[PDB]
Amino acid sequence: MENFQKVEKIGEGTYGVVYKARNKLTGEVVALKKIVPSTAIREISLLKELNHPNIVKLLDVIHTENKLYLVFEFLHQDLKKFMDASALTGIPLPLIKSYLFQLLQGLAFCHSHRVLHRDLKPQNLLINTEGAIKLADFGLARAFGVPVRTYTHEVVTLWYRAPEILLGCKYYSTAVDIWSLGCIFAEMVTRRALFPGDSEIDQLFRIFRTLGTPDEVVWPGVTSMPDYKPSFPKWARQDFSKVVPPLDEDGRSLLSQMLHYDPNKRISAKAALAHPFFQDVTKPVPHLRL
Ligand SMILES: Clc1cccc(-c2cc(NCc3ccncc3)n3nccc3n2)c1Cl
Repeated sequence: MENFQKVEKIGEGTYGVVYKARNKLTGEVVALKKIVPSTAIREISLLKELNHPNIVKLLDVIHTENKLYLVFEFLHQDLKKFMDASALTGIPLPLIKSYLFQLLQGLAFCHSHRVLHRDLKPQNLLINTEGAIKLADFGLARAFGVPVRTYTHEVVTLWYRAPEILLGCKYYSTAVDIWSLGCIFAEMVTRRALFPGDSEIDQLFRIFRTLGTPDEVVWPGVTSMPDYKPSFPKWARQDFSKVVPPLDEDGRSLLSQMLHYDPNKRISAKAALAHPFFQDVTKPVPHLRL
């Protein structure tokens, strides 16, 4: 750590404080994250080779005095702040499309190596002045787990959590990240969180209120999941035209596939990249204020 000069505290992450820092050597500007069981060390070590343009680069791992620090490529802003800043007029559709397209490329790459994110949310989708967007903290969930509260006691959001996780599935798949991304896609379009749950049951019931209470027809096996209760109220499914106006038919079709209840039926990142919604995709340069 003596090799870094902390510039400023940028946030309180799930696992510890996050700082903008400078390498006292290469003068490099990086993000430094404070987080050790050998298993965690090995899992994180593997992430050093999981490199792709849409995945924030893991530069190094420092394990000293029995403390763990992760050094990442630095990006100036996150999607949460960009969305709040674009609340008045909303993010232009071409830019939402470009961001979704890029995030799907990031997921397709990691998923092809069987690595999941598991806790995708706007706060960990980072953007630069070139029109790129990247996934931060990929793979950390398997290495360290996803706690109920962060190190500073802040509630870890449930808003983007897949229903199979909420229903107690033990071995969820790469489909969980597609669900989260679909929730983020809808939020960029409407300028409001899709399912802003404030407890596990509120999260589930908000999902059911929009997509209908899942049953054996739409999700074979659902009634046998650990946290499924036959006493759940039965809500009817809303039309997507009501859920995400003014998204076009291509967008609504893709969203609806990203939010399928059955994880085995939910669209993959690779399939989503081939969807007609991306026919006219471009790479606009957003207006950033650093
Ligand atoms: Cl708290 C938290 C949670 C998840 C990811 C992050 C977080 C945020 C950024 N940059 C965005 C940013 C820059 C300056 N001030 C605020 C944000 N980065 N940049 C590389 C890793 C990283 N992780 C952070 Cl800070």
